[PDB]
Parts: sequence; C-alpha cells; structure tokens
Amino acid sequence: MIQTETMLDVADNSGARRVQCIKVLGGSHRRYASVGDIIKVTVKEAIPRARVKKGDVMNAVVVRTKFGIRRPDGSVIRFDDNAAVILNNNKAPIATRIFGPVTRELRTEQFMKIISLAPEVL
Amino acid sequence: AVQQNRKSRSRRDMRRSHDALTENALTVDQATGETHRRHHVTKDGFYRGRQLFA
Amino acid sequence: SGKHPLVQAIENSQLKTDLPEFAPGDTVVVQVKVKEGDRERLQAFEGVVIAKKNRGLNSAFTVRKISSGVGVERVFQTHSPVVAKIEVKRRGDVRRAKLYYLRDLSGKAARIREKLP
Amino acid sequence: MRHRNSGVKLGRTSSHRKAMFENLANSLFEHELIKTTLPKAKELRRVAEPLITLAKNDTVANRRLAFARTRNAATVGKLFTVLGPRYKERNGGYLRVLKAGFRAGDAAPMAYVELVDRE
Amino acid sequence: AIGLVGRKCGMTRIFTDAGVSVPVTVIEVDPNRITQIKTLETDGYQAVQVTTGERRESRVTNAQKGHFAKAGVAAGRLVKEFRVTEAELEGREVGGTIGVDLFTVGQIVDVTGQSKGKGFQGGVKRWNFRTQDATHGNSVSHRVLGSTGQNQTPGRVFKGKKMAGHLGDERVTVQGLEIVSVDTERSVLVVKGAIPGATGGDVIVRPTIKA
RNA sequence: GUACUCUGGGGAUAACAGGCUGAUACCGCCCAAGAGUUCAUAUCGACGGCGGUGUUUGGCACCUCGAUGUCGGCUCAUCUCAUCCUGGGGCUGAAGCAGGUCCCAAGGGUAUGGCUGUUCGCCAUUUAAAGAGGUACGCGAGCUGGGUUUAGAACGUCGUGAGACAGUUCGGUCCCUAUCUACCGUGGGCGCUGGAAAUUUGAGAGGAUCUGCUCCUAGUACGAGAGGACCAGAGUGGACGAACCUCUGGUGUACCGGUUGUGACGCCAGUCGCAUCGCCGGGUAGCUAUGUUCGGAAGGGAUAACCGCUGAAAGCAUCUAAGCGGGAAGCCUACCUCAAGAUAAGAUUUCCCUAGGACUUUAUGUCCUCUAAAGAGCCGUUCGAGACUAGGACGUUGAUAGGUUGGAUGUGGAAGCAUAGUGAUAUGUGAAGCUGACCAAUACUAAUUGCUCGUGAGGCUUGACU
RNA sequence: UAAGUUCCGACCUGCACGAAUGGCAUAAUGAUGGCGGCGCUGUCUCCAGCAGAGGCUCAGUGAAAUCGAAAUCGCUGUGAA
RNA sequence: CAGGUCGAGUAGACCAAGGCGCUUGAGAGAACUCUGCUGAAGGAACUAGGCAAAAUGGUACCGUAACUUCGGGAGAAGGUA
RNA sequence: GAACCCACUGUCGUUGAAAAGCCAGGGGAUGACUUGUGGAUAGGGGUGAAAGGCUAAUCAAGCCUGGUGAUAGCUGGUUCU
RNA sequence: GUGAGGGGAGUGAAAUAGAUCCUGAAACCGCAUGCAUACAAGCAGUGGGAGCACCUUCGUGGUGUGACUGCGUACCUUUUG
Ligand SMILES: NCCC[C@H](N)CC(=O)NCCC[C@H](N)CC(=O)NCCC[C@H](N)CC(=O)N[C@@H]1[C@H](O)[C@@H](OC(N)=O)[C@@H](CO)O[C@H]1NC1=N[C@@H]2C(=O)NC[C@@H](O)[C@H]2N1
Repeated sequence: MIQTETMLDVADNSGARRVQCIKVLGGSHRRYASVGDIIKVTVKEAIPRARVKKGDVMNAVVVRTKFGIRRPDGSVIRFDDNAAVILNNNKAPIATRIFGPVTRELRTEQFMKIISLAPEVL
Repeated sequence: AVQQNRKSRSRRDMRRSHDALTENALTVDQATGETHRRHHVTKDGFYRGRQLFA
Repeated sequence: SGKHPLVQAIENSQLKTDLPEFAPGDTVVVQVKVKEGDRERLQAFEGVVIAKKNRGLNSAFTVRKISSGVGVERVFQTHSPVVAKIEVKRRGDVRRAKLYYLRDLSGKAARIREKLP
Repeated sequence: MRHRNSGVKLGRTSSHRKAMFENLANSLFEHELIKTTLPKAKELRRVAEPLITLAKNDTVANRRLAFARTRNAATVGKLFTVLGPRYKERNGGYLRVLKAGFRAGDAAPMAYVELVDRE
Repeated sequence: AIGLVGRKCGMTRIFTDAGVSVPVTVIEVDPNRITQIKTLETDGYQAVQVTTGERRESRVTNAQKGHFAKAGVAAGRLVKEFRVTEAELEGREVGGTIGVDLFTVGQIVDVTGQSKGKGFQGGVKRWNFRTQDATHGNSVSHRVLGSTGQNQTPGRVFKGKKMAGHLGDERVTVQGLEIVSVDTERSVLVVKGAIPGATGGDVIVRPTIKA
C-alpha cells in the first residue's frame, strides 16, 4: 500500500539504497500501489560510483509491502519492509542481483528476471 | 435569526393543535375493587392477588 | 458454536479430521501446494506460531519467519485444502496467547525457550 | 447505532455505575424489598441474580468472589447462609420487579424489587 | 419471473478442491405454498401469490383465515406475489408448493432484501461528503454540510439537494449472484457473496434479469 | 495636517455588486490581391465590408450611504455549449499509422505536487482528457482570515513641520438559540359513495449512464521500405457507487491477565477504591474500511449530421415535391427505487354487521329502548426498527425480555493445599479459574384481571340482465 | 528540491545605502522575523470505533433580539431598473 | 497554622484531623457541537505557516563540535546502568 | 523550579459562569522584585522606562452643576370638516 | 393542609360596593352558540351571489354566516419617479 511520499528500500544492486515514491502510475486519481505495480521514484541515497545517482527520477516495481497481499484461500502475507526494484525507460529491470524474497505475483513476462534472480519466491 | 413579521394568533393556535393531553390506562383491580393504573401495583400495595406491606 | 445450527451443519462437513495439536510459541513446518500451469509441488514454510484463532471451519494461525534478512508472516487458514500438512518441530514455553512482541526483537532476543516435559 | 448492545448508562461514569449497582444489590440483600426507578430495577437483575447463583455452593473461593463483588461481610454471610440454601432448587428468577407509579419530585417512573419468597 | 421467498441465516465459506475460499450466504427456504393465481381475465395481469413460514391462529385475522382456507394451505408469516408469463404458469396450481429445486447449481440469480437501518445520518456517512479541516482555525464546522445554494439567483435550495436524513432500512436488490449449492434435504440455498439485510430477515431469490 | 478623531446630512454624489450602452473585448460571416512546384477557396489569406454575445477595459449615475459589509482558499453545487475526452460523420495536398479542417452531439467523465496571500503564471510528474463560461467576478446568519484597508514601530522617498506614499517591513478581536419561503427526513388529521385484513396495477418521479491496457484477427490489408489498420472477439485494470462482516484488520472505558504508588477490608494470604480505563499486553459481539461481493450487460423504437432507393416538376439530371430506407455515449424504452392526496383518490381475494317503539320537519328525518360485530388502539415484554414517532415480533392456547442449564469463544495455568528451594520463585492438583453483547434448550421472574374506539345491511336517477 | 516568486552565497547601471537621526561586524541572550533537517505524529490520503457533556423525550421553572398587517409557492416577463 | 507514606520539596499520587457531594431531576444512547482514548498502510503529501496534536522528559557514570568577550556554547550531540 | 507577579500560542465562550474569563501549554521568580497600611501630585493641569498611555467599567482635554430652551441655510414631525 | 381560595348564611339601598374594594374603556387572553372551512395560490377588501341557522309584521322582510365569481401590489415621508 504505497502512495506518494512513501520511502522504499531497494531490493537489488542497481546502486540506489533508498527511493521515494512521487507518483502512482496507471490511471487518473489512482491512490495506492501494491506488489507488481509500477511507480515513479526519486533516488534519495545511492552507492558511490554506481550507475544510478542521488536525485535521479526513475521507474520502479514494488516487490514487498508491509500491508501485504491476499491469496485465494483467504490468507495474507506480510513483510517487514517496503521494497522496490529499479527499471529502465522501457520498464525492464536493470539489476543483476535480487536481495530478499519476492512473491509469485511477479510471474509475468515483464518481471521473469526478478523471479529467476530472487533467493526465494513465496 | 428572528421573525420579520409577528405571528398571528390563528397560526399560533394552529401550531398548538397538537398539544392535547391523553388519558392513562386505568383498570379495576379484581382483588380489591379499586381503580388502579394497569400493570402497576395499587397504592395500598396489592398486585395480582398478592400483598406487599403487612 | 456461536452460529445458527444450519450454518454449523454446513461448516461441519468440510472440517479436516487430522490436524495435530499445536500452540503459540511452537515452531512448525507447513506444506503448501503450489500449482504452476499443470506442475504441482509442495513448498515448505517453517517458522514460529505467534497467533492462533480457534473458530471451527474459520480457524487460522499466523507463522513468522526470517528469510534472507527479511521478516515475513503468513496467516494460514487451517482447514483450507491448500495447507497439505502441518508438522510440529519443537514446543515452546510462553506466557501469553499472542506473541506480537517478537516483531520488535531480532536474533538472540527473539529466542523462544523450549517446553520441557 | 447500538445494534445488539447490552448494558445501560444512566448518566454516570462506568465506575460510578458499578458502585451504585453494588450498593443497590447490598441494600436489596439486606432488606429483601426496595423501591427505585424502573430502569435501575430492571438492570439490577443482571447484577443481583448471578450473586445468588454463585452463593449456592459454599466454598472459600466462592465466598472470596462474593466478597470481591460486594465488599460487604454481612452480605456475604447472608448470601451463603440464608439466600443460597433458600434458592438451591430454583432455576433463576429470584427477583420480582413490579411497577409502582411515578415519583413526586421529578415524575420518574418507579418500581419495587422483591425477593421471590420473602415471607 | 417465478422465484422463492426465504430467510437469511448467515454467512460462511466453502472451500473448493483447488483451495479457493468462496464467501457464501445461507438462505433457509420453507417450501412456498401457492395461495392464489391471478389472470388477465379477472385481475388484468399474470402473477403467482405464495405464502411461507407459520403463524398462530390468535394472530391470523378472520379475513386472512378465510383467504388461506379457500386455497387449502396453512397460514404463513408473509404473503408475496411474483409476476409471471404464460409459460411460467404451466404446472402451477393453487395448493401446490415450490421448493429449492426450482434453481440449479451455477445459475445466476438476483437477491432482494431490506437493508440494515442506520437511523438519522449526516452528510459524511450518507453522501460521502468531505470533512473540513480539523485544525488551522476551524471553529465548529468539521462535519457540517457547507454551502447549500448559490445566492439571490435563484434564492432557494433545489429539489434533491443532498442533506442529512434517514439512512438504510430500504429495499435493495443485488444482481448477478451465483448459486453455489442447492440442498434439497435441508431446504437451503447457498449463494456466493453478500445479500442485503440482517440475519433472520426475509429475502427474495429470482432468476437474473440481466440475461 | 488628522490613520487619534467627532457631529449634522446625501444614493441630490464616488469605491462593490445590479441596471442602460457596447466604444473596447471575445466569437462568426461577406469579397478576395496573394501563399500553397501548377491550383484563391486541402490549409492559410492582404486591402476593405456586415453582424452576434454580454466574460474584459470602459461610458452613464437609475437602485441601495436611519449599512446590499470581503481578494483568495475550503465545503457544496446548478446551468450553457462557442466540445477537452469518449460517440457519429463530410472534405483533404486522406496509401497505412497519424494529422489538418468543418458538421452533429451536453449522457457521463474531466490531475497531484514545488514556489508565491495570490486568482494567474512558471516548473516536476501523471491522465482518455486535465474545456470555455453564467450563477451578487455562485457559495463568509456554512468555515478560514494569508493579501488589502484603523490604532504600534521601522526603512527608502517627499515635506521646515504636524504628517504622507506609481512603496516596503514586523504585529494586529470575524456576533446572531431560524419566525416565513426553500430544501432534507419523519409523523398527526381528514378524504377516497357501509366497515375491515391483506395482496396489488402503474399515470408518473428520482437514481444510474465514465474509461485504460494486453492478447487475437494479423505482422494480414496498405506500403519501395520504415511502419501498420478498419470491422470483429477474449482477458485484465483505474475512478465512482451500493450492499455486507465469511475472510484480513481497527475499535471494542460492563471480558481476561501482568504491574507501580497509596489507602482500606483486624493481621498473613486474598482482594477492592483512587491515580487519563493509573499504566501495560490481549480480546467476544456490534459498528466499521484499508476487507469481501456486486453494478454501469444485452436488446427494442423515433431521430441528428451524413449516406441513400425509386422519382417528376425540368423528355436529362436530381435523397423529395408523392412514396420507401440506413444512421450516434444523445431522446423514448430497457435496469434499480419510490409511486392511487393519480380528489381521475384505481384492481383482486377474503371477513363482519339483517332489532323493536314514538312522533312530525314524511326525510340516508328527530327522540327512546335494545344491541357493540369483523377489526383498530390503549397497556405490557421488546427489536439486527428508532430523536419522539412510525415499523416488526410476542402477551400464559407463551420462548417476547431477563435469569438458569449446556455449548462456544477469549484470556490464559484461579483460590486453597502439597512438594523443591535460605529466599525471590518454580512445579502438581488442572489448560485450571473467570468469562458483556453469541448459539441452543428451559415458564424460574415479568408480559394479570382489563378498558376505549369502531355498529345494526349501506341515498337517488337511468341502463343492461333477472 | 523531481520541481524553490521564499532562503543561503556571490555579482554592482545603489529608481531611492553610508559613518553618533551613527557605518560594518560581533560571543551570549530573545514566548523576535525568514529558511532547512532528524524524530514524531489523525495535519493530511480518509476517516472508523469507543468514553463523558449537550442535543432528543418526560416532570417543574421560564428568557431574548425582532415585529405595518398577512389566507407568507416555482418559473418567465414587467416594474423606482 | 499546616500531619502520614514515598519525595530535594510548601511539586505530585493516595490518605489523617477536619470538611464537603457545589439548590432542577428522570430517561434515551440519532445527525451535529464540545472535551478525551485508541487506530491498518503511508508519514507534512495538510496549511499562509508543522496551527494543533504527537514526541522528549529522572538519577549516577561516560562522552561532547564550530565559535568565543575565555565566563560560555553545554543538560551540546550521543551512550551505559 | 512551587507560592507570588505576569500575559506569548491555541481551542472554548461572544443574549458568557465573566461588560476581558476558563482550560492546556508559556515568561520572571534576591531584584530596575512583589505586596499591605497611611499619605503627595487635579484638568490645557497631574503623572508617564513614552502606547497619546493612565487620571473611579468614561480621555487628542475627567466628572457635576450652571451660561442654557447654545446655534443648526440640516433631517424628522406637525392633530376636525 | 387549622394554607390560599371559594360556596352558603348574615349586614347593607347596593356585595359583579368584600378589603389594591366608586365607575371599570382598549390592547391582550378564555368558554358557549350559529354559519363557513381539509383540490386550493398573493394587501385579505369591494361589486355581485347560492345555500344554511334564528327571528318574523310571512315578504319584493330582519339578524348572523358567506360556497362560487369580475376587479384589486398597505399607510406616511421624501422624490423626476
Ligand atoms: N433538627 C433539624 C435541623 C434542620 C437543619 N438546620 C437543616 C440543615 O441545616 N440542612 C443543611 C443541608 C446540607 C446537606 N445537604 C445536608 C445533607 O443532606 N447531608 C447528607 C448526609 C446524611 C447521612 N444520613 C449522614 C452521613 O452520612 N453523615 C456524614 C458523617 O457524619 C461523616 O462521614 C463519616 N464518614 O463518618 C461526615 C464527615 O465529617 O460527613 C457526613 N455527611 C455529610 N454530608 C453533608 C454535606 O455534603 N454537607 C453538609 C453536612 O450535612 C455534610 N456532612
């Protein structure tokens, strides 16, 4: 349940450490973004000498939320943090490693690389 | 906020047309033969063939 | 049994008849059925039971674990067919029904003492 | 809305309400016949009758529970000596609430509360 | 269309074999007894009138007692009509009964009920009005209506202006629900989702009109 | 000089809003040099001409100075169409995808932030789109009070000075319990051709009306390539709305437990009062969204622009004059809710009342006597119904409420007594004790004896059948 | 800062700074003016539940400002507009 | 003048001696208003402005920068029991 | 940092409990401090760490009584046929 | 209620001269009788006009009411209005 001004950790090695959501994409007046939704972010902290830098405006996909997601049997899965993965201008991941578990909502053709790189899919 | 014109006696009485009082439900008690308020103990302490105060 | 008898009768025909006895503070392994296309498999979810709701067919229990440095909790619905099997690996010694205080502890501070017969 | 809710307010805080109903129960157990307002009389059943139900078995734990609820040693003694044996075979309904007209000072509806086998 | 009158018993869930949890509402159906058939010749329209439940004779009036005795059926707790067509009228006669077997598993139905009563309610809850600031100098206007009109032109409040008033306790129809189970031995309909009203209320189940 | 100010007056006379007008403003049309490789009119269009609207800047001084008291924001709106998106078309310097221009169309929809008191504007990032206007430049007896425009103080500047400003800066009281109209809800009365209990028809009224992306047709038609469709299907979302509480959560000051200080119950033990529910951890029902489900689907009829068929006036041609068609998110239906105070007061089923005297005002006539129906209400136990009402259930031939018994749930190892320890404490008895609102049984308690209202076959005229 | 009419530093064509109507600075101090950050949060997205006091009903007491008189509707037009 | 238990205290919580329950009550538990408690995910996106709320908070020890009129800054910050 | 003396912010109150307050925060608190009693300064005068502040709920000239029935080219009103 | 207040009795020419007591107007507020009034839009009247009730010199009469209907935006002041 991510909205504008929300801070997110970065679950990859693109170089950013903390990002801030500045827009939820996908419709007029849309309020929240969940796992698998695309957001616009600004980079608040980054690794020195990395490709991405502080103050960059990029696209990202949300991979973990504290609000959690629902499953068809009525269960809910909740994580301890809100995390995102950086994407390029074509909305494709631009990292080579994934940190922490992700969920099966990412099993699409767009985000199959995250699934294949993640240490755990639950 | 306050009226611009004084209200007529006719309109005042028309408003009061709903102020009439009604009657209570009174019944005669079989044990004593006295009038009492229905479902209530009588003023002498009797109800439904029982006595409260010796 | 706070519902009408007809509702109770409808719920009773779906109850599982082989669940083990487990309590908050235990560590359990839950086998979840994962269906991909037509590929069926079983995935293990192992962790500490921090909450348990006993409501007949509406029973549930919450399991918390640490995965690659990230804490994750899942609220399993006890009688759902998705939960294939529940194993109790170790019995814990706690003083309360709900263990939400474990969410603010890490590593050594979050250790649960074993219940000794 | 107050859908399916139980309990009363009577223009009092919760602690004041609890103390008032405690006092009413003690007075009723002492005198076996009291006069009060109708809402207080009707709510007094839910407080007084479980005490009589508890007093049917004379144990140390039951006496201590009764003392915690009433804070009156004479009330505890009377409950466990007279009232409980009296109602040992009666399945509830130890009180009797009867409408008793209205009060002069404020026109408040009144009622009598009586023990079932007073005399 | 011809339907059924039932009573809402409460909500529960059904687990499918794949593990999906389906939220469902249970409807008890005392088999509806036909009390009168209305035709074009005598009434000017075609309907089937039914009754269901029970009622004690001290509460059944003499007129209703005669009405039930003409049909030859026991008095019910309610009487209700269904508008029907000539094809639907086939096989239905006064004194017959209609059961849960009128519906089949998987059929799409509409369910009508009487929604819960919320009493006197304000703009925020009744019409989703926005509240004004809780701070920044706002005096006593947090949940009030605000402006209700324009000015000298037109110098009045238009009809249909949204204001505070009674909310709930109204007839509501929910369309497009799916029949999950038809239990004939228990005389029960299990439908998917939520239906209007409180537990114990009277509901009407009809075949969907969005066909 | 007065902003430290005061009195008598004026809407005879200014600032706001209204009014008249329309120079100005905005919009449209006529002619057409020319531009467009040729070619005025695909798209522009000089020099000139004719109008429309009532948004702008103005002109006038008709209303208000025994007061019409506000720039912007907030909340809530309603209308217009000169249409921003979505829908339907003609032309094109329209291959396709796109675009340009004009016509029809007002059903719905139509951003969040940084800066500034701002409206505006610039910028960042979205969206199908972020339309133009009227409504006292809508809305302050609905909120605010940042700007302007009292009294304090300072700077630049002007003045000898009191003081002042095509200026700036720090600070600086927002009253009113709603009579009438209007509006949102909810009742009382009477009427409706004897009375009553139910079920109903629908004259009509309101609600709703939005849209993205992916796949497929098909890398097909088209195109040198680059690119890339119409039409027609499937799936999955955004915003909006309703209902609901099975699931996920919040709350849950009458449920359970831990614990600090103090006082008390004679003392230990065990408890209770007060300290925000003392604080802290949980939590049943109910309520609730951030949770769950559902909706705007499909189809008829008349049309708008536009496209016709046949066809003369006018031997040809021609959608039109006779005659016959197609055609839109728009209209009437269709979907949901309300609806006979629809005084035109409608329909159907069933139920109730069939007695005697006197008199004159010989009449649905006035007094007597006898009758009191079917039902309705008062009262009581109450409710998932409720401000009061109204509405629903029940009143002993009874489960309506409380209690009682059982179950379930929550909290979690009661008290007492035993052990083991110097002791704090731990263990056993035993998942014990306690458990608001839940489920099911159960007349123990309370719904008692009752009363009031509502009558006695329902005028006359004509017609059709008896 | 993603985006800065405010802020900080600098530039000097200062409409119209300038040396006791003092000039330029200055540690400490200020319920003094402006700008930024951490923590924090119902300020807000967007409100929900609960407690007390009113509101509402009943019994008692019992005001107010205003007021030519009222059998005190909508729309379009008219008309001291 | 002014006691007790904790306490630096005449602060504070609960009590003593000694005084009071404040001269309308009884019900109900709608909108709306006032005063409080709690709140999923987010955390100033609110707004003229973090207004208001939330937050910090004790004792002992450790440790503490630029600047400085050498006094300060300083309880800086931060940490342990 | 209490008493005591003040009055920076906010909600409430505005026919108030009150013709200037309550509540939650806030400043000083051995000094240019706060305070009792009794005195002195009197209206173009007094007093003023200076706001035209204060001088009995009254201040760019206090209050009371007289001149006095001030004057008003202004507004209102002006009674039977 | 040994209250207040009243009904009789008695006094007096008169007690509706009975104590805040001669006369007892109007605004304003009750009770009783007659007629009208719950499908109809506005300065409330005016010119017509049916019916009803009582009275009666029996009518071409008197009193009260007024279904239905044409017309009809108070008064004063100040003003071009
Ligand atoms: N001969 C006729 C003479 C006529 C007489 N002039 C009429 C008159 O003057 N009326 C005055 C009305 C004032 C007050 N409303 C009276 C009342 O109604 N009191 C109710 C009490 C009645 C009860 N039954 C007796 C009771 O509990 N007593 C206690 C007790 O003695 C004691 O406590 C302990 N723990 O022992 C004491 C503490 O010191 O407190 C007393 N309680 C108290 N409550 C009183 C309060 O608040 N204020 C005044 C004073 O009375 C206080 N004391």
